[PDB]
Amino acid sequence: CPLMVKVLDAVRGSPAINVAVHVFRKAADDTWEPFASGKTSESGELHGLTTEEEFVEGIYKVEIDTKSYWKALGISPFHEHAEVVFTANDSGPRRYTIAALLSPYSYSTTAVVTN
Amino acid sequence: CPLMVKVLDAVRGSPAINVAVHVFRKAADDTWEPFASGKTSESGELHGLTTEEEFVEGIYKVEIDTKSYWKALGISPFHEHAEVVFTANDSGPRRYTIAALLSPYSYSTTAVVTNP
Amino acid sequence: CPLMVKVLDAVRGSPAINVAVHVFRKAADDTWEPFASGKTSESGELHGLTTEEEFVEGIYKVEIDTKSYWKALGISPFHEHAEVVFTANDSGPRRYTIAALLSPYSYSTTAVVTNP
Amino acid sequence: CPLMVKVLDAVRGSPAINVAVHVFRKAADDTWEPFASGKTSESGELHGLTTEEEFVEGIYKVEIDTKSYWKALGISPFHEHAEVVFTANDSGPRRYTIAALLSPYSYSTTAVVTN
Ligand SMILES: Oc1cccc(-c2nnc(-c3cc(Cl)c(O)c(Cl)c3)o2)c1
Ligand SMILES: Oc1cccc(-c2nnc(-c3cc(Cl)c(O)c(Cl)c3)o2)c1
Repeated sequence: CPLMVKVLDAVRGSPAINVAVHVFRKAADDTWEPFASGKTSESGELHGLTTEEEFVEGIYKVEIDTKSYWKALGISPFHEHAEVVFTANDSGPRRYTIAALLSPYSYSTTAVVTN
Repeated sequence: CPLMVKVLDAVRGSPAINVAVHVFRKAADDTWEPFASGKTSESGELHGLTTEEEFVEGIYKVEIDTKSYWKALGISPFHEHAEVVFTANDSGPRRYTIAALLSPYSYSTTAVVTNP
Repeated sequence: CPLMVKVLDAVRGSPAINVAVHVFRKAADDTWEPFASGKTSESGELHGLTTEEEFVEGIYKVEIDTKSYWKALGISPFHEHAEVVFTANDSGPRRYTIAALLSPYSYSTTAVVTNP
Repeated sequence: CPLMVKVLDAVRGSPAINVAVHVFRKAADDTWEPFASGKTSESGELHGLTTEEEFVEGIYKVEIDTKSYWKALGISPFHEHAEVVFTANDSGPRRYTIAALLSPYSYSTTAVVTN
């Protein structure tokens, strides 16, 4: 597992559970091709998206479906989704965690890249 | 006035100056049409992107070119850009400020929405 | 002018209005002496806390009364307050903006420091 | 372990390792009494601060020594420390994670409170 997504809820102080997450890889023609997807677990985490063999250098987009998450909690949100776009680089550490902290009108995101 | 972008640098403790920003609007065919663009000033603010007439209802994407910002400063950052995607003006005209706070491996973004 | 506090609400997408703020300065005996206080306006800003003369070098604590804010809105938040502690004016006078973005279980804070 | 502290580095995209963390409990006379302390691990985490028996309701302060952290990396920071002040409440979930994401002139903090 070289890619992991962690989502937190700043309103309830909890993991953000059952959030849909879609990962795309940028194609040669600049379009976004589907790469991996899933829903966050009870811990707010989504493991098992890809493998080392599949996760080659390139530009990836992680789309977190925040709007559906907030609406399922009965809350009106601002964003359609949260988007995290980055280059995977073999020169740096091998494990990427993309973390996001969600509020209705705001989000924060960070990358934790380790070996 | 109807749309304003403010960025800030969390490393320097300063406005993020000269940050390029591209705004897109989702067209009827579901592509992202270029809507407006500009650069942040010495105050980290970008005014004058659009007008009340042209800023109709729709789904908008504000792309803040964070990589270009950090690379112009000689720093190798993580993200390509920060993208802020939202429906606007669906209950009539509002004024939107999209703010972002940048670090090399992280960013925060918020919206301030006001009704004139 | 030398010290300004801006808060924002990440739930509402608005300025955080009527937020109480207490500033302290570390005294020679290492206690926190009251320095100034005030409330954010309808814009989420708090101006007029101090003067260039009185805002001397020192270690300052800006306490933003987030619990009182959320409880006045009928919400039970996690934190008591947000505390921002920093050395100021140690290389001569600067202008400081302390900003905070509030959620019930979280907050972000940043500083914008400028040299007049 | 009912209390855990996690610290991340937004400049390097990493755990914040070897950060000193002090926890205080508010006494009856409104002073802060030392409660627990330690240094974050290689994963940016500090476990083992307290036990269920010791961690009674009350107001706690977690002080994260961000200034020393940044200076040890050769970076000039703004804050003296980051401070997280909260009430432990038995009515809510039993496990508290206090997370902080550090930059030189900024920090973010959240609480993840679960059962
Ligand atoms: O709508 C406005 C207008 C002028 C200033 C600001 C602003 N100042 N600081 C922020 C700010 C602060 C933190 Cl701590 C954040 O995490 C984010 Cl996203 C924005 O936004 C926001
Ligand atoms: O409880 C955990 C366990 C593992 C990782 C995290 C975590 N990772 N990132 C954060 C995080 C991210 C952002 Cl954008 C934030 O503003 C904050 Cl305060 C924490 O928290 C939090």
